[PDB]
Amino acid sequence: VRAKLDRQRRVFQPSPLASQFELPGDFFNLTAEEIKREQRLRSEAVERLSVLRTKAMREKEEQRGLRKYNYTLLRVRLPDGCLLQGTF
Amino acid sequence: NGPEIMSKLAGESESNLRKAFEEAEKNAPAIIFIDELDAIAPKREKTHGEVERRIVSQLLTLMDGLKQRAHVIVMAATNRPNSIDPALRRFGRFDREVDIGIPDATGRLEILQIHTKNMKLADDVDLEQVANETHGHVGADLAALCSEAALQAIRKKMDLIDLEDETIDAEVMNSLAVTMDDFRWALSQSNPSALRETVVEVPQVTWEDIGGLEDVKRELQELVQYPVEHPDKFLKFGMTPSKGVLFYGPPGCGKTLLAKAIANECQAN
Ligand SMILES: Nc1ncnc2c1ncn2[C@@H]1O[C@H](COP(=O)(O)OP(=O)(O)O)[C@@H](O)[C@H]1O
Repeated sequence: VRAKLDRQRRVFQPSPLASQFELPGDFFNLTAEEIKREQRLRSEAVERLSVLRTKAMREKEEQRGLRKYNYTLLRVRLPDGCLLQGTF
Repeated sequence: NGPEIMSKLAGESESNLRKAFEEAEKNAPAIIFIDELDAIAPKREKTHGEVERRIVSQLLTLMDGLKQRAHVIVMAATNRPNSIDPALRRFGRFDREVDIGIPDATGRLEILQIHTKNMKLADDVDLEQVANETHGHVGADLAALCSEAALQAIRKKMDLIDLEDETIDAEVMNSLAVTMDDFRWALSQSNPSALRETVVEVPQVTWEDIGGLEDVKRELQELVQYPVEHPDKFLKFGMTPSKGVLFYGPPGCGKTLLAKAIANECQAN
């Protein structure tokens, strides 16, 4: 005996106001956090390709990012502008 | 420097070389340093170009003129002592020669300490361990090694703190320490510029490294140390010390350690 998955059917109407957002003049000025983070990632990208390691060490790195999801939420875009959503 | 003088046209290289000597006299006492001596004054019998032979004669006469140019000393540098015209080595001219060679493990440690005078080191930093690993490196490589370790430590910390401006806070820079991990990384990036040349140094092998052979150890001391520790006994009996000994026998019995160990105790290269 297992519980049935409830589709939780919903329909939404997008509002034109959702896309109205203006940035500040300083938005495109990169910060010290972005400069240190991106410079570290550049050095790690070169090191990752440079290191000599077996497949088991490659699996240890990749494996940490693989297990989070077992459900999905689907949407359907209908010609009449309605957004139909449900759970599977 | 050779390359700059050689870039000059016929008649310009000779005039410019002479002017350098005249200026040194005007500003005496003065030191003239000629870099890449093998490039400015190569062996004449090896070069068919007229200009390259002429510049050798011009340098030879300018060197001889130093008996008139009071208080002027000319120093020169070359990569190989046998790549220069032998005429320069005649009495006078370049009659003093000093072999700089390659620093040994002790010298390498001293260089690392010099190029870290301004650097804050973490407690885990071991510059002696670095000096022992940097085989074949010269001062230029150890200086670059320290520079790379500094840059890595700066990227880890300061790039998160510093402003996009001309100046940085003194406290932020002073609060940065360079760890052993940054030296290890820099060692992986550095590449020795003098690995093939023979390195001559006092070995670190001691008698404690050799098992057995108690009589051979004593024999080497008699052959190597006694001729200089007790010279009055050799003179008393009219003895001429032996110039060397040959070892023979199976491989892998310590012949290499024996030669190094006696050099070690004697503090000889
Ligand atoms: N008497 C000994 N005591 C300690 N180690 C020894 C001895 N004889 C040989 N060895 C070891 O054997 C190795 C080879 O010695 P070596 O004299 O270089 O042999 P070979 O010159 O024939 O290659 C050395 O690294 C040393 O560690």
